[PDB]
Amino acid sequence: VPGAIILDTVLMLSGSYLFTAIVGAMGWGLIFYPGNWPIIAPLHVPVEYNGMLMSIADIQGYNYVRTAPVSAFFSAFMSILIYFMWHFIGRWFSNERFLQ
Amino acid sequence: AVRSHAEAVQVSRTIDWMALFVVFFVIVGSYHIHAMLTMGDWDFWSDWKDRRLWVTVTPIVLVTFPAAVQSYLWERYRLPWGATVCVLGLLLGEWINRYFNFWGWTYFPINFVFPASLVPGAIILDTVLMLSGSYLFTAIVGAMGWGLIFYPGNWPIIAPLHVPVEYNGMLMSIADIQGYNYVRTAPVSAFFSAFMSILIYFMWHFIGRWFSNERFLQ
Amino acid sequence: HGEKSQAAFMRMRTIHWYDLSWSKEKVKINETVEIKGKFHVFEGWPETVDEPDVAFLNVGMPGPVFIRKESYIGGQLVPRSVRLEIGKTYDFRVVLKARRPGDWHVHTMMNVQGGGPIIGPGKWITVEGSMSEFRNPVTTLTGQTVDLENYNEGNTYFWHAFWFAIGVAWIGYWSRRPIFIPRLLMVDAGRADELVSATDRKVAMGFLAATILIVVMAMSSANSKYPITIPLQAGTMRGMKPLELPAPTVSVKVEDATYRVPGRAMRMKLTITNHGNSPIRLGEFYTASVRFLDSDVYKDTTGYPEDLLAEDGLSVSDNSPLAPGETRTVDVTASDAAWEVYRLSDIIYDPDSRFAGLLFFFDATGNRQVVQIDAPLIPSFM
Amino acid sequence: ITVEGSMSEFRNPVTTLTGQTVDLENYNEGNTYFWHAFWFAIGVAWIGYWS
Amino acid sequence: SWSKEKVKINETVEIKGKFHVFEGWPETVDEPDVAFLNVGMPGPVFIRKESY
Amino acid sequence: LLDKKWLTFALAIYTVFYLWVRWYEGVYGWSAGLDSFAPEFETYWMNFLYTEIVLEIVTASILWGYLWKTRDRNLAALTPREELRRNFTHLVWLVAYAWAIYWGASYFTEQDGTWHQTIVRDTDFTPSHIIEFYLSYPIYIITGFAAFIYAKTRLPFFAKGISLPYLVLVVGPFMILPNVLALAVMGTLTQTFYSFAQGGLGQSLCEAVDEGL
Amino acid sequence: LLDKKWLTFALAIYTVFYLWVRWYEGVYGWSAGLDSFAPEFETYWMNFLYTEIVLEIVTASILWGYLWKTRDRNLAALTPREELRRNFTHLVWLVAYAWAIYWGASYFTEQDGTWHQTIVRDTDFTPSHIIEFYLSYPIYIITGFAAFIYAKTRLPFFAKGISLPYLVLVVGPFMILPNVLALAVMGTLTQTFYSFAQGGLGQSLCEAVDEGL
Ligand code: CUA
Ligand SMILES: [Cu+2]
Ligand SMILES: [Cu+2]
Ligand SMILES: [Zn+2]
Ligand SMILES: [Zn+2]
Ligand SMILES: [Zn+2]
Ligand SMILES: [Zn+2]
Repeated sequence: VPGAIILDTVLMLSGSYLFTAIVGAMGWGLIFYPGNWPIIAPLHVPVEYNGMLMSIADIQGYNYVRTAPVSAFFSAFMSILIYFMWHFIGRWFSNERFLQ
Repeated sequence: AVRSHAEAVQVSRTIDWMALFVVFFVIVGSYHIHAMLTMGDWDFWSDWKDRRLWVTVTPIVLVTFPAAVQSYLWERYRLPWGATVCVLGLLLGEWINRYFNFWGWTYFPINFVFPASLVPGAIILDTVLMLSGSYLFTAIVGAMGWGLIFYPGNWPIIAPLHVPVEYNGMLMSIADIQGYNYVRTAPVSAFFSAFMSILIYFMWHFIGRWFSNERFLQ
Repeated sequence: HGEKSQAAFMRMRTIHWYDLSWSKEKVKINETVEIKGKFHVFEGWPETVDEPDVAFLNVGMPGPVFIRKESYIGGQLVPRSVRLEIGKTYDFRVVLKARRPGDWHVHTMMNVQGGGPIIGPGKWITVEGSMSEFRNPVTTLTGQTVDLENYNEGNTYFWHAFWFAIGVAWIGYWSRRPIFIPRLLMVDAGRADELVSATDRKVAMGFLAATILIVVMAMSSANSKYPITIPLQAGTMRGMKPLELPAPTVSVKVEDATYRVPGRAMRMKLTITNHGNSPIRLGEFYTASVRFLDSDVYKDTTGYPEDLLAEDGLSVSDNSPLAPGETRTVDVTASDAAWEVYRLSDIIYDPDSRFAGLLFFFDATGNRQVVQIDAPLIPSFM
Repeated sequence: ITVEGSMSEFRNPVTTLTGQTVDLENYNEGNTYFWHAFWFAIGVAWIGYWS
Repeated sequence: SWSKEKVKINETVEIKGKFHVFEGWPETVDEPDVAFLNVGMPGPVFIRKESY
Repeated sequence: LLDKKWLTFALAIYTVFYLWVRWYEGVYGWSAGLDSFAPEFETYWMNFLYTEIVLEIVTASILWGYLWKTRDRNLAALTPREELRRNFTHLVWLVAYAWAIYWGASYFTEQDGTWHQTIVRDTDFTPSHIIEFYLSYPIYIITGFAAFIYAKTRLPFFAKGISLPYLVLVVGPFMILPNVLALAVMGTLTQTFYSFAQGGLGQSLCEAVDEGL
Repeated sequence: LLDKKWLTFALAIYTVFYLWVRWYEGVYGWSAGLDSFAPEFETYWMNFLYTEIVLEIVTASILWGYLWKTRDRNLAALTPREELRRNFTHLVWLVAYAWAIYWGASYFTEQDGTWHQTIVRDTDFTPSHIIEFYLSYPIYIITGFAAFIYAKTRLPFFAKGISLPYLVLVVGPFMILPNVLALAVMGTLTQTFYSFAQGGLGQSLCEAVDEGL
């Protein structure tokens, strides 16, 4: 949600799509991890599990059997080209033609 | 304004100079960023100027801007120095860097970090487009030339670096020894690169149609 | 410079450098300094660093403040990249000629293929003299003896200036005339084509033919002088001779190993057990270029970089001679500012809290045994 | 292999290097929920305001 | 070794030998993890009946 | 009268500043700028960063702020005599942009190129990064916008619009980032050329071609 | 009169059906649905498949067949009064589509997602595959078509045409397949919206905005 709010509001104030694509997508990218941090953090407490350091989260995946903010910046920088490319993709899905 | 058709000559002139400056350094800047970004580089080192990779990628990756500003300066001004102005931009931009930084800043010999010579090609492109004013023609024989001429174009500079040396029991060319000493941290290749430059010239002729675009927005 | 910021566990569990020696600490321009040593590629190489199938024996310095005259892994000269094999120990030898006056922190580093410069310990070496004194002479198989500092310099310049000049000449020819606003408008309303005409198109093909001509002339002139030329010599050298090490006589077992956060020390509980036949003591724990010694037992003389040598950094709960056949458990503590200064303490940010090092044991008559340990290293905060 | 009993009996206790002993079955569950609801509500609040 | 120098149609010739993969295999040639023991000739002038 | 050496400022302002910079790193490249974990880095190089970011937000706010408010309201009727003077000053802005780009995209860029080859990076904040990314680029971007705004606010043709190639030229940099397109300039010239020739078509420019020149 | 709870059918018809399904697998997910080479799979799960495919071809032929023949021939002159009633029923078809898609594309899809994590597949025909691919998808595609056809055959604006976005919306799913774009809906709403406002422009819709509302 946090991100989508940033996107929605940034486009609303100063109704320029180009503006949203740059700082709007910027925000969407950046905010994401800090946006999850309150949920995630408790899962990263260190445990010595049978002689090995592991975070709770690790132990969880280990137990329940299935079968570094440069990362943030990257993702923001990238979202821009994606917001952008998809702004135009959306022009097409808005298209109102008829055929024959 | 303006007073006389003689002062009007003076404005168009002092415009020409100013505009030339803009066009030239804006090319130097963006064209250099392009060389850089699309090649963690062969151009930096004498011992990366090889017969396969250097000979191949360099002409190909570099036709682009020439092709694009060629599609503008000739189409809209009949100014047939599109290709060579680009080339000169990159060259000046690099030399200034290689001298004051690659040598001045950190101390690499110039005979080691010199850039590749580019002008012959650009001349071929500029002239082939000028005579017989067909872009399609330039894309085929012009890019052809641009690609082929590249290696022979550098051979006078490069050749001395290729004399053989038995360095501590191992055959190494001078250039090798250079790259070994100064511590950092096969004409089918030409043909390929020509045959490639054609599609690239071609694709970038149309890309340049778009950068020539004159619209307004809202 | 460049280690420190790289992940502390990569530094621990990648290549171990030991028996390092530097022939000189202070050196005059044109003089030689020789770096020697051994390195082990750790058996537990991380994931994530491509195996050293194509590695390069480099030198860590601020550009060519020295030049590399020679380099050797095993007996062999190594100017290409070389294939090193996980688990094996090698001896290297780098030979540097001094080129720029100053104070240089010179490291020995490995360059690996897929992700990573693997930077060994750095020692400060001082070059006195003038850069204007430096010569890099080299004799070719072609008779001539040249100086690589300046060889082919002027040639390089000429051809560049010449071609650059021609570039200018061509734009210069067109820019005698007015360039933009008149030519733009002529194209607009009505046709262009008054803008160009032979003698313009004579000049055009003058340049065009002259260019092709000069290139081919110049090329087979360059072929005329320098008729003997080879291609760039390249390609990974396989078959690197590894060192034949005697099987160690001590074997150790790491039961828990902890570090205090924050702190300057790592504890580990080892069960040292002395097979082979002479009373053995522990003298050194090498971890990530950082050397922790028990001065009760061993003293470095090789002048290992002062910031990486912890003179009595290593304490053993009981470091009396360990009789042959006997086996004991012992609490060991490696402790020194270097642990915080070289940021091994930053292992707490690493996604793999496991360390790795070398222990060096010494018997009564001073001959040594090298065992390697690795294990998880677990933080303790409270 | 046959398991007899009630799933409600299951415990997965783990002691951290941080002092606390938690049950992995339910650890951090309420937290997860809160933050998702809170943000979810705010998303609704925004469309709500316009609607 | 070659069992024969001159052979009639439908007859057998048998090539044998040893080969060594050089320890210093070049870079640039993928290690022979997937190698195929072939025969050099201008097509099926012989057919490969067996190979070992 | 006409077009002044207010231009000489535009060329020397970067030249002096960036030559002071090249000196400044020149002496602290070695000394402080090698080991980032030394306290002489947090003063000679890190403080340098925080200073510039702040200075850039400020001067960007002041410079754009300035011109947008001194936007010519009564544009509808002002002489061809000034629609030239202004057209010329606009062209000074572009010369400042191009010059500012030269420093950013060619100079400090391929410089960082050399720096990488000579020392293994201790931070994403090497000297050359403090200068290339967070000084050099903001500067030519700020120059970029200024020019754009000057034209939109000072010249008809450009007002009532937002030129595509110009917008693209100016915001283009915001979609250029590294590891691990600025030719719009043409479009925007062919425009500024037409902008020069409204009354200034005359000519020359079609009259004094059919004669002297 | 106007728009009925013929809609309540549309919402509950899937809800009940798919909630019966979720029960049905819920009990036979474990029991029969684990080992596919057991004969209880060829009865509780395989027979289920053949049953549905047949039922789908049939109902599809009947449902589309029905509507295409009851296509309003004399469309040329029928009241705005019903051009609304019909427009509304059309909107019910779209609610039915969207609901049908929810179940297919969100529900049963990410369910199959969980199923893969918990058992290694014995067939390309797991329970959740029988349900996700060959029950869930055909259903929302059939609903899709229905709506499209209803609109084409029942409402002017849509007749004499074939809407692009609508065609794209409905057949789009035929170019969505896994290992180892439905936004068209917008276009097609902005259409159905115009379709609502022919007589129903009035307004409101421009009159009773300029007043109360
Ligand atoms: Cu680099 Cu010490
Ligand atoms: Cu080792
Ligand atoms: Cu052999
Ligand atoms: Zn006159
Ligand atoms: Zn000493
Ligand atoms: Zn960089
Ligand atoms: Zn599946």
